[PDB]
Amino acid sequence: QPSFRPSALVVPVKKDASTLQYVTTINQRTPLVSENLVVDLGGRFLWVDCDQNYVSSTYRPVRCRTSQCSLSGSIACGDCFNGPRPGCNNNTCGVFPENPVINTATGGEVAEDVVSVESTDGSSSGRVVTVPRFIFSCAPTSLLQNLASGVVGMAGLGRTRIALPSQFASAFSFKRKFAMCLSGSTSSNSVIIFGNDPYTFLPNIIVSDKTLTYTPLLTNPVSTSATSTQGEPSVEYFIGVKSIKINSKIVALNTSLLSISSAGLGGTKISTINPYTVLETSIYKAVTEAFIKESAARNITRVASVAPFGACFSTDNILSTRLGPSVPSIDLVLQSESVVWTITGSNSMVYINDNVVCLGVVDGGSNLRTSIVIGGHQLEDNLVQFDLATSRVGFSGTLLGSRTTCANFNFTS
Ligand SMILES: *[C@@H]1O[C@H](CO)[C@@H](O)[C@H](O)[C@H]1NC(C)=O
Ligand SMILES: *[C@@H]1O[C@H](CO)[C@@H](O)[C@H](O)[C@H]1NC(C)=O
Ligand SMILES: *[C@@H]1O[C@H](CO)[C@@H](O)[C@H](O)[C@H]1NC(C)=O
Ligand SMILES: *[C@@H]1O[C@H](CO)[C@@H](O)[C@H](O)[C@H]1NC(C)=O
Repeated sequence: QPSFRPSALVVPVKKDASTLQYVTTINQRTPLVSENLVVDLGGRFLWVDCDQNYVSSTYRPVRCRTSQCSLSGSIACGDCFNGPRPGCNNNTCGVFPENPVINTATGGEVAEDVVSVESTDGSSSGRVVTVPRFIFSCAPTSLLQNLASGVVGMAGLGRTRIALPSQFASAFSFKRKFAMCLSGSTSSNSVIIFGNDPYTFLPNIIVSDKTLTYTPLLTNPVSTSATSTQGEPSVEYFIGVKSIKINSKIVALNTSLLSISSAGLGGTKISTINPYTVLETSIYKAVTEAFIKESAARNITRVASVAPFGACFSTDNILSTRLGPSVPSIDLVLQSESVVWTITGSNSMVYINDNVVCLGVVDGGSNLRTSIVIGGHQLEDNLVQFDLATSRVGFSGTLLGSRTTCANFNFTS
């Protein structure tokens, strides 16, 4: 039959209750199997356990000195002193797959195999499409430590040619952009949509390049990975937060921490592997103290902290709103005073129980590589678009303002 090239792809994402990781699913191998993979926005590539329960007649090792090896970074050339199979081959290109949850990397072989996912028109699940020789990294079973039950690897979405967004765009000839719509649901799927906009969420809410607010995509010249070579830039997505307001009032910050130095320290990145936004200690202190004060001004009393949080509150006087609990707003001010990432109660707060709610940010310590890491809870129910062709990040704010959610995409497996 003819196989039409897609204009976009959709994969499901579901939050894991125990680990707070976001887990996607793709199909791979011959015969085709479903793979659950932890989403790593900042990861270099797809990596999978090739050592254990990996059977495929379409698997091919990527040899050293090939164009595929170059696409993967020409990091290493390896040999394996065990029997030949997926993950163990001679004269094979190597990389260092990383598990950022445990902050570990280890050597893995580069390989090709069939990857199959659903196309989309932006509104519903469509016909399946395939990349017959999708380049990925093998990894050992031990690298899976502390990942959600049932996963076999990680889906890296970072700024490399072989990461999912770029490799799908090149394979299918669509735009080098993707959109992530994470959910706090642990029972229902949300989505990542690779390729062209627009995106529809039930009932009829359109999110598109018209509706999104954009900010420049910045580059950190020093890697933020666990392994790297000298002179390698970060593959992560940075944005230029200049100031923070809480309840419309500036929270005074050390601005040198918000800039990215030539040594690669500072700035603001977006992460799916940190479940809560992580703040350098001085920023953490400033933000939490202002939030506590502004909360007290509306009769929301501070109560004992609940790990991992350091600013927790009684719910006695908190009103429920469409945009979440009625707590002080937090604005991350970007390239001008009129371009802001706004965090309403649905994204700022984490319920512990009926009586206690916490500000969902954590103290990352002092002398931290990245000063602000926008994490999973703060991404939920927001559509975030990463456009590598135009070097921009777009964001919707909470979809609750439009009476929809990220789990309201019309996805069918
Ligand atoms: C690689 O070559 C070495 C040395 O000849 C050999 O001992 C080993 O079995 C080989 N590994 C394979 C083919 O995966
Ligand atoms: C601000 O951050 C820089 C970078 O760490 C540091 O050198 C400086 O001492 C800090 N300033 C204040 C007022 O804490
Ligand atoms: C609420 O807090 C405000 C500001 O602190 C205070 O002036 C007011 O008395 C409080 N209202 C109560 C406790 O009903
Ligand atoms: C999902 O989209 C398909 C294609 O239009 C449609 O047939 C189906 O009824 C939709 N499902 C929901 C729940 O809207």
